[PDB]
Amino acid sequence: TPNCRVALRNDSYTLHKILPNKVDPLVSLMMVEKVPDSTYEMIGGLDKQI
Amino acid sequence: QYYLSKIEELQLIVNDKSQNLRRLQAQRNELNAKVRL
Amino acid sequence: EFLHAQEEVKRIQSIPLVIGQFLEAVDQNTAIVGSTTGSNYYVRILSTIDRELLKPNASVALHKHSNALV
Amino acid sequence: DDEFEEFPAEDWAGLDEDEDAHVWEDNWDDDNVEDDFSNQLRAELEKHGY
Amino acid sequence: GLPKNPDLRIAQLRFLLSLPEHRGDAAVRDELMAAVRDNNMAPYYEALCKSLDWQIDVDLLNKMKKANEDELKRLDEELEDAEKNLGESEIRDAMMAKAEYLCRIGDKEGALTAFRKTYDKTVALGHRLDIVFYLLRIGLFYMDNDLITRNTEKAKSLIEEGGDWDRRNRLKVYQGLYCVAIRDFKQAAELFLDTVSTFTSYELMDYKTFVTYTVYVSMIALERPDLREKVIKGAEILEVLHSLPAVRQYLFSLYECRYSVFFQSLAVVEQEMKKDWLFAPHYRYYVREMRIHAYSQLLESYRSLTLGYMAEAFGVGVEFIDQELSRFIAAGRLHCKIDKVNEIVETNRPDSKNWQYQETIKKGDLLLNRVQKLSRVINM
Amino acid sequence: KTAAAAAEHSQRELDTVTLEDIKEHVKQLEKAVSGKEPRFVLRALRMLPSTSRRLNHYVLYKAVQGFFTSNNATRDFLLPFLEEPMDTEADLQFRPRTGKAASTPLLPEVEAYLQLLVVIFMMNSKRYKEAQKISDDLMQKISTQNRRALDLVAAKCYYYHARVYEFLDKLDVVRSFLHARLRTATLRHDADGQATLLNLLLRNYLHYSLYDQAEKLVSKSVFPEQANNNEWARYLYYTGRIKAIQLEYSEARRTMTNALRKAPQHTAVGFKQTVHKLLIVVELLLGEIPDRLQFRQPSLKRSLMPYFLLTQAVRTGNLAKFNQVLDQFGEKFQADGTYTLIIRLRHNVIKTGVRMISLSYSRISLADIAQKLQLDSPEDAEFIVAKAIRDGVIEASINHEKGYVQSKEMIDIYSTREPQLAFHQRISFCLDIHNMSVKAMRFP
Repeated sequence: TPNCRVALRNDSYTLHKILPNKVDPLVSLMMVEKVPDSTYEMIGGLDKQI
Repeated sequence: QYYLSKIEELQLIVNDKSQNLRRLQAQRNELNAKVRL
Repeated sequence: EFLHAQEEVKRIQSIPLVIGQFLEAVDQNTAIVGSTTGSNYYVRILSTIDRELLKPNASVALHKHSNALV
Repeated sequence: DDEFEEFPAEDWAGLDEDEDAHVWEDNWDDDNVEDDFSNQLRAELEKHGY
Repeated sequence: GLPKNPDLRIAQLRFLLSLPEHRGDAAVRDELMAAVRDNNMAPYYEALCKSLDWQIDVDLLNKMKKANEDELKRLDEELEDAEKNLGESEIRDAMMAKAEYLCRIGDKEGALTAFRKTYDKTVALGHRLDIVFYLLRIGLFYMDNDLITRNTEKAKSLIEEGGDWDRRNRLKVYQGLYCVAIRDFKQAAELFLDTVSTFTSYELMDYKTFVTYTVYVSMIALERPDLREKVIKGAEILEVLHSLPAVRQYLFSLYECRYSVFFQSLAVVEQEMKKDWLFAPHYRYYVREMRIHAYSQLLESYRSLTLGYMAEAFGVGVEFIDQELSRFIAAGRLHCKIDKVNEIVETNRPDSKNWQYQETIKKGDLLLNRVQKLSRVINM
Repeated sequence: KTAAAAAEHSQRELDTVTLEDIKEHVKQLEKAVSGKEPRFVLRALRMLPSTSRRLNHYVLYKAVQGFFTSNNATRDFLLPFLEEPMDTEADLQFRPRTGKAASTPLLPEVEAYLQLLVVIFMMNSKRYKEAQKISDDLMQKISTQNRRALDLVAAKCYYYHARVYEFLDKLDVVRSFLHARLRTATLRHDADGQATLLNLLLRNYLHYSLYDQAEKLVSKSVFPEQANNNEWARYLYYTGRIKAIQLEYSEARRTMTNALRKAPQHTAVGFKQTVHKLLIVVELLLGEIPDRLQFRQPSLKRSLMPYFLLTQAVRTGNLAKFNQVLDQFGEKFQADGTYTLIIRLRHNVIKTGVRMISLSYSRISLADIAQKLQLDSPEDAEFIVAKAIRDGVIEASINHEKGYVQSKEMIDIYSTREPQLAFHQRISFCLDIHNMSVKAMRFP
């Protein structure tokens, strides 16, 4: 499966086990964010705008 | 056949004692295989 | 004999260790570590040491030539 | 399951009150009878004169 | 939380009128003065034992009780019939008013019924905390140790887990269970030195009464280690001892180890505890335990202190001190022996090694008993 | 009529439930015969008394006539002996054995069980002659059939047989049966049967106070360690009681506390009462102050309140008060059989007080101890301290000048080692635990 982590070998570097994600946990937060809740119920006073 | 029954009871005791005796040896051998691995 | 063998196989050397920081315990009998010079590689975790001090991102010790979790 | 009534089961026929109805733990001395200590100390003061 | 506190006062007045017959003139006066008020007819089935069957207010007082209870009952009926307010609504406080009527006016039975009803009805955090507090207060009122234990158990188990900064409002009476019982040695103190009162003067009848409970509990608790840095260092402690000179007097007498004033002050302390419903250690831990600690403190760092001189250094009546020492040695403490032919107190203090060795062999005996019981458990 | 009919229908339904319990027992023996496993037999015998408290003559006759599809001596014996009620509207489909099941002969185990169940049912009905006849038939059948699994049954069968004969007052006559089955159990290595028979024999010697013969037999009869917990508890309690009569005091206290711990805590109410009284009396004679936490026993308050006053009198050293309370409520002490010991404590109160005051004091005057314990005589005080020192209970010595007594000393070579010496049986316990595991790690 692409875009995941794997284990390799010493010299031939053959595959050992397709490891879970390591790229995502390390650099999850650079300048972006995933989905928060902040639901529209908290949004008030701007109903005529929303 | 009553001394046969007594010898059978002795054999039963030996078998019961040998059960865990063999099991302990097998599991300790498994532990040694695990540490060698 | 088996008690002798059990107390004999429990040598595990572990005197001349080196430091390369652990990343995280992915599972038991598998792991991923990052050495001091980088070179992040997947390793095998022995059962001698475990969660009791296996906190996620703490500096750990590794064998001199084996880089294994000690 | 049996209650072993064969042994003489003389249940306590009072059924009136629990003397230590609370969790108080008694001691062999705690149940001696005296006029507490205040009166005894008063008598001591009196026999000494004050 | 103010209610059930004047109720606590009337309960203590009933105690003082009933248990000590020495207080049978002023106790009658205070009981009457606080029972003709507070609407005491339903809470008079207890008062009939000491005084007359019913004081001469029957018609007016019963009319007042019935009128007030009927008005609150009508209000509750209106809220629970004309309006379908359920759960998170004002019916909860309506039933709280019902319970307040049934408690402050009526007997404890209807109050407990209304409480349990609304507890099973609504399980909100604030409502549950309030009702747990009310149940604890009414239990400590009517001396239902079973109810006190029940509410303490549920509160310490789950109720206090949900919600914070209110355990600081509740521990002062949650440890009253240990206070009223014999366990005034370790747990009551450890959770009771906290000088964070839910009210400036409430719950335990005052902050001064709270402090007196603290002083009694600590005196039962320990003798004189860094108690200077545990309670004496307490600035509020020193202030309240300034407020109460005699209390400061015996506390400083124990701290200074001056037995001549200590024994008189300790007798005064026991007399005061008699006038108190928290008198559970009537023969164990009023004065005998405190003087066991004091005598341990005294004869330790001593080897052979003469009976005649320790008697005048500890009051008077050489024979009185001799019989006290004999009785307490028979009780088990006061690790020493008496040379009667020479009238000497030859102590036997074990070394650190010796005494701790003895403790280990005692615990080895207990745990051999335990493991023998467990060997009984196995093979059956 | 509706309420009475509903009550009768409900009680008949519970009778059918008990019949299904007995049918479950029969299936349990079918499985036990198939698997050669007496442990599940032990489970059946454990579960029988739980349902034993509610049976009915009619449902017993139902079970008899159902299980005995093939004609057999058990049915022929139960037909006149078991007196079922009149006609009942409730009937069940009685056809458990058909074809090969009816052709096969009856199982000796289930035969012993039907016999024991009939004798327990007769005793529940408060009948004696029919119960004794059924029990005699049971012992006869068990003697005639020589299978290994039967003697394990025979243990509890003989137990309850002699319990019945005790009510019959044949507890003297049943001794020949007890000894004969003891010889058979010795031949067959039936440790459980041996334990049961010695327990019954000891209860016989208790009921006749035959304590000299009881001690002479106990001192030579080896009791199985791996026996049943209840039989072990009964034997150990009887041994402790007879040692207490024999003045074997340390052994008595050890055995009585061991028996109390071995008895089930939830049950054995009479056994518990007896052990509380035994410990109170014996430990008060010893001067070992009775356990205060035992007074919180919910089933012994009235019996221990005079025992509490006896403890207080033992501590104080007074005589008249406890003599009065013995004259008041000493009949139960006589029934328990400790009244001779009761008077012995009444006159050894001074010994116990002397021990306690000697532990209290270093050099106490003989005049002072006489005044304290109401001797009023220097010579009597000297004699008492002499008797205490020769008994070795205390270290108080005599100096005919004034009554000197030595004090203690710092710890020596063996004073730190006696705990480890007396406690290093921990590894013995560990090894017996490991051996029990080795015995009880069967894989299938």
